[PDB]
Amino acid sequence: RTVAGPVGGSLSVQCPYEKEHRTLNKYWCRPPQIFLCDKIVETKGSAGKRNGRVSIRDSPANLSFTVTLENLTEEDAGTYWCGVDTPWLQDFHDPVVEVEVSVFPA
Amino acid sequence: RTVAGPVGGSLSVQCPYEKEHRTLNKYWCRPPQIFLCDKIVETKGSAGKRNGRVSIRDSPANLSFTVTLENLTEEDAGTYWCGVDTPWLQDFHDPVVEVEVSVFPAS
Amino acid sequence: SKARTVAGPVGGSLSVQCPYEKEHRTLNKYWCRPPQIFLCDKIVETKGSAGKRNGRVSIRDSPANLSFTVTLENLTEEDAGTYWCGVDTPWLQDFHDPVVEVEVSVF
Repeated sequence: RTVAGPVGGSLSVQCPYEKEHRTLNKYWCRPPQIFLCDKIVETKGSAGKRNGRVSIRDSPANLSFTVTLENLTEEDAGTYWCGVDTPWLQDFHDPVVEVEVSVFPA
Repeated sequence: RTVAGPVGGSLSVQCPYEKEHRTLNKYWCRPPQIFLCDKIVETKGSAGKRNGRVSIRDSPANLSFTVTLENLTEEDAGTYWCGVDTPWLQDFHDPVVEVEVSVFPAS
Repeated sequence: SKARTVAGPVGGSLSVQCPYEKEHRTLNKYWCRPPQIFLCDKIVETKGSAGKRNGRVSIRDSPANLSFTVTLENLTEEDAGTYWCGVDTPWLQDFHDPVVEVEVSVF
């Protein structure tokens, strides 16, 4: 998926998932070179739900979660994964929506 | 996931998988390293279902398979992979569930 | 594991429900205060030497519904506290993460 916002602006991405995933850890990360991606925020694991300009909120009742990036900078752009964390060692084998972030001039 | 048992005792470990994997070879292997992980037991592969004190049994109805260790020894402890042998290209290799096996004193 | 609080009145028959997943279906299901060291003292269990019924405690597995139930009769203040809705391999004493960590509160 592709999403775009202006520098200084904000963006949110909604990522859907299936009913059995309601209670699983939900996360946001860049695609890794190792099995585990470096989770920027997550709903249940140790990254925390908020880290600086990035936050994550799960809405099981709608079968989706939303990642929000505040005060965008050019560095925020790029490929990300929004994932639901399943038993697999590698996050690649989770249900993942790939999200491509663009950041344009304000 | 960690499963543990006493020296001389037994344990079994469950390894979940996806519906797509029901018909695939399942395995149990040590070291957790791609290519170097040697399959101790497999459900279809030539390692066989039982290799000494270890066996494997698949239950596609519960989307998991179970590895059993008997007569545990200290050397049985370590990190293992429960693996699904997927016959297609994967950028991060076969899907695996990582299991820490621990052995505690025999009571 | 998952966390559940189960509350009921003193002298009541308290019904603790412990859901689980498909991988746990065939496992022994148990009730116990969490382990002092490695393993807990199984109060009741569905597939073990402990028995499904002992004193005011009894257990019933409902694998079709991916849940088991522990019933506490004649609930007292001393019953409050932390417990494991535990799982292990039938007829043996191995360590698995419990499926539910239960807090019993008595009012």
